[PDB]
Parts: sequence; C-alpha cells; structure tokens
Amino acid sequence: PSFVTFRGEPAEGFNHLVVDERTGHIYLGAVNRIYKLSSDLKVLVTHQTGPDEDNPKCYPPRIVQTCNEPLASTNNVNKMLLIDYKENRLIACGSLYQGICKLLRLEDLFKLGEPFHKKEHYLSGVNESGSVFGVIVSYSNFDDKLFIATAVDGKPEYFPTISSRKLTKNSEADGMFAYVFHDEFVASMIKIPSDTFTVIPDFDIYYVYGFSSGNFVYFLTLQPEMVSPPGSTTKEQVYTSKLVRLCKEDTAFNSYVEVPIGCERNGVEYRLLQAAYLSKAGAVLGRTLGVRPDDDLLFTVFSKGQKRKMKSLDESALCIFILKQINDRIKDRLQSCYRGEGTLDLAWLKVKDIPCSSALLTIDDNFCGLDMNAPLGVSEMVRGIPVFTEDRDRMTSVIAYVYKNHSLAFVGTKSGKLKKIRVDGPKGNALQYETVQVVDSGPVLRDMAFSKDHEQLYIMSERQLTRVPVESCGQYRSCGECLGSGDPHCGWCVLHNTCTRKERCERSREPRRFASEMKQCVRLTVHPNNISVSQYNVLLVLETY
Amino acid sequence: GRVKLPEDCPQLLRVDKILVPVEVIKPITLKAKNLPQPQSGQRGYECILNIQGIEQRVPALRFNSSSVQCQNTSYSYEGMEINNLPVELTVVWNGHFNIDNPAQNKVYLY
Repeated sequence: PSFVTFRGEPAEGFNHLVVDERTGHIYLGAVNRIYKLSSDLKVLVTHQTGPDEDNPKCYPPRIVQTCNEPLASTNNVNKMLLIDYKENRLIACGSLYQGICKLLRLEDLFKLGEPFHKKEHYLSGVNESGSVFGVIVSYSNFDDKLFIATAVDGKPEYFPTISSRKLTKNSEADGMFAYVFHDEFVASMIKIPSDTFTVIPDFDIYYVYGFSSGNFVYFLTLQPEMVSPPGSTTKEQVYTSKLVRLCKEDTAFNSYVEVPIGCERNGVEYRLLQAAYLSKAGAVLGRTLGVRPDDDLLFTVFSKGQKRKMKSLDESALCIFILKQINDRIKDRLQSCYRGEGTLDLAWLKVKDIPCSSALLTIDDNFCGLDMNAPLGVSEMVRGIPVFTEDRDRMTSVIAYVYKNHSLAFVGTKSGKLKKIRVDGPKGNALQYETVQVVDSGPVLRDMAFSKDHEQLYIMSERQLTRVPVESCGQYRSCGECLGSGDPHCGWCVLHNTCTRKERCERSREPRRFASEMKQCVRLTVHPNNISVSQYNVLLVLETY
Repeated sequence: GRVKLPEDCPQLLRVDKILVPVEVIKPITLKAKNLPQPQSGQRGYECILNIQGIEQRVPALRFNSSSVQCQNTSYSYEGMEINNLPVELTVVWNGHFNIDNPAQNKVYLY
C-alpha cells in the first residue's frame, strides 16, 4: 500500500501545517504559498503570498515610506499559522514585510485583510521559519485576544518578543494587532532591553512551541548565554531552553514566569527543545502517573548539550512533564519570593538585580501576579522524565494521543521516519513500530497533527505532507502471529479471522470476540491426531477453545 | 464581490478640492466607496497623475472600502506658464484596473 501524499505543490518549498477540527481540511503554510488541502491531501486551493520586492533593513516597509536601501525580489516565509474558527478565517503571519500578518478566509482562502500601516502591524524582521509561535484565544464579544512570541534580531525598539494583541472582527479595521492594554508606563507586551543587547550582542528569543492550558499560555523558548555559560566578554553563544507562562487575564503582564527546562540520561545533558506537544494521558498513563482525568501532560524533544541551535546534535531525547508538576514548581517558586528570599534573577530582562519583597498572601494556582516582585525568573531547572533516546537518528517532532486509554506517542526523525511509541512507565514496556511513510532521504517538521477523526497523522517534511495512518495489523495472517508481533495496536478479531485494532473489530466489546493475548487464541486439538493413508473418510472430533 | 445595484459600484467620492503645491512633499487622502480587496494574484493600489510634462506613479494604501491615500511625494510640471493646472488623476489597482471616476475629480497643481 502507498501512503497518500501531497508533494510540495510548490515543489520549491514547505513550513507549517494545521488541521481544522470540524472539516478535516488541512492548511499548509509555506514560503510564498499557503495551501488548503482535503483530508486525502488533494489540493483544494493555493494562495500566492510570495515573492515581494522588499529589504529587511528597511523599517516601515516600502509601502509606507521610501527606503534608501535597494530592494530585491525576496521570498516571504510563513512564520506562523493559526486557525481562528470563530472568525471563520486563518491568520497566516508572514515575514519580509517587517512581519506583516495576513488573514485568509477559511473556505476559499480569500484575503480578508492584511494590516500594514501602523507599527503594531509589523511583527518582526526575522526571516526564519518556526522561530515564532503563539495561541489564539477567544471568548464571546467584549472578551478576547492573540498571544505571540517572536525573535527580534536585535530590533528591540521596533518589536516586542512577547506580546498580547488585539484581534478585531473586521480585517479591514485599523485596530488589529494592537496591544490589549497600552499605558505610557506599562503595556501588554515585553520588550528586550537595549542594555542587554549591548552586553551580549546577539541575544534573541526563539519560540518553538506554544499552547493554552486551563487559563494560561505557555511557551517553550530558546535564549542566549546570560550567566550561562559564564563569560566576561562576548565570544561563544550557547542556549538555555526554558518554559514561559502568562495568565490569560493579565493585561499588565505581571504574571510572566520563566524556568529553565531539560532532562538528563545517565549523566548526559539534554538542554535544547526541538518540539513539544500538549496532550491527555488517557486512563492508562494517568492512573500510574497519579493524575485526574482533566490533568494535562507535555511531551517534548530535546537535543544533547547547549550547542548550535542552528544545527543541533543527533543525540536527542523524548522527555515528559506533568503540568501539575510544573504548576507546582511555579507555585513553589512564587510562595518562595513572597517569603522575601533572594532576588528575582532574570538576567536578560533586568540587568540590575532587584530583590524579592516579602508579603502576606494566599499563594494559589490562580495567582496572576502583582506590582511588586514583578516579572521574575527561576533558579531550579525543572527536570523531566525521560522516555526514549535516539543516538543514531535525531528526533525532530512529536505528537501523542489517547487510544483505548493506552497512550500512543509519535516521533519524527531526521531520517523522515515516524516512531509509534506506547509509553509504559506507568504501564510497562517501549517502542512498538517505525515507519517511513515519509521521505526516505532527509527529515520531518514539528508541525505534526493528528486528524480530527484521529484515523491518520499528517507528517510534514520540507518537501511533502504525508498522511500516515495511526497500525497495519492486517499483515498478520494468524492469531498466533498477530499477538506474536506485540505492536500494541494489534488484536485478533476472532470471528473475522483478521488482525486489527479494537476500534476496527466489530462487536469486539462483547466477550471473547477479540483476543489480546496469545492465550486467548486460539487453541485447537483433534482427537484422531494420526490417521493412516489406507483409511478413508474417518470421523474426527475437534476441540477448540 | 457581486454588484447588483448601481449605488454599490467601485467609485471615487469627491472631497474639498485637492490642492497640490509643486515641489512639496504631501500626502493626498481620498475618499471613495466599495473599493475591492485585492484577491489572490492581484496587486495593490496606485495613484496615476496624468501630467503632460511628467506622469507620476505613486503607490497607495487602501485603508478600507472607502478611503485611499497616495504616499508622500512631490509633483512638478515644467514651463512656469500657468499658476493653476488641473490634472486628471486615475486610481489604479493590480496594474491596469482603473477605478471609476464619475465626478472626474482632478488634482490642482499650483
């Protein structure tokens, strides 16, 4: 069988992918292109975002004002892509405009609007794809907004790295991408200080993954050497991967928190986030994990060491974080600051260390942040629970989902292969199967999403999107073989005499209809085991259980 | 996109006379109705001034369905023959598409 795929319609490039929960239509961000595809990966519609005459150096791009520097036709990279269901559209933020964002209609990809005029309308000069992320959160009218983080490239005055912005109903409206609350003193945005730039020239925050949880917004980020590694003057840059969080409700931006994150395997350090995916455990993992049904979990992928964010190392490890545990670390940290102990310790933001002020407070998970002991960092790096480690071929991406309570994890590789891992710390075992639906020579991207029905998993490559089905038990002919393979998806559908998943077996719910363990098979015996050649039409009795 | 009624058509509405001094950098705001949002494969708006001496092509921004503005630029005509020279202006988008100008509003270069 062959896997259904979409070749780079522009054979030329590819960057981001997302699935519409209701339709199953797949939208694909790319350089100079944004595509709308069917569940089957047929081309529904192609939008030309591309090649625009422009220059990165110029501030307000050519349209607003004249630029002395020479222009050249350059490629517009889709930095981000986010589905706005309520608005019935797609926010497809590009670059090469000083980062102007575009709005495409959901069904046809008709350009509803693309605000260029104001400064807020420009997100970032940064040309790199995937270095940006964010979430769209919506409520009924008179309650709403967009949270987005992006790299600056040393543009600190022009753009904020993290911001809370407005998304008006009308795409034509001027108001778009305006800050939720702007005050002369404080605005719902966080800028990088000029002082920090002078000290370390290159400092920049790259945002890999982002998700909304409960009533907060988290970001997995990469930053530069600031007290790590120690160094008197500039020289080499190494990165520290950290977690960021904000209250959805905090216009002030007081809630900002930032903990370094990683995990270690037998004395080997894995500091750099490649990708992450928030998900549910399902009954199996949750129980042994000790969680409530609602509680979330965060699968992640990290490379070894602090070196070369641009081109990381092959050594990579899939770790895990329970949100309850991270929430605890944050609460623990806050309850501490409220003690008045130590400093805030956030190097890039505050050069001069300000002390934490003690105060009487009931420290809860609900705590949104206060005026004093304002944005703060974290001392203790939060360690994660390791799961699978690949030395030979680096993991690029990850996804996970709940199936019949068993938790299946998906992991992209540098090779263009997907691993189907049942996580069984809470259960007991490891990796079930590996597949090369994708692209035999070269890698898979972080945007890897399961379909709404959860039948398939769209796997994106630089070149192509591939619809990889989540099991291929049919290959197994007999109950003995089916249960023999062990890849957890497979069971013996007794009456059908075929090997497939629980969902696939009709009436599997009923007793002895479906066999999970070899014992359940099938066992057969014949009373006259031996019959002579000379004999004919002998009566035989068969015992089957 | 459909236009059933004549009132709804894409056209430029008039404002107080557009006065333009020669050799001065000035923006020219315009008002209009039912300006289309350019669709895929379609470029943005430009202001074209038909001056016999020199025809100027200045790109513009369509803020909404009813307002436009040519970017900061200066205009001139050679001759110093006459103080007030009215000039026909054509608003175009996607290169060739000229928006209708019923009033046939002009720019006065003085």
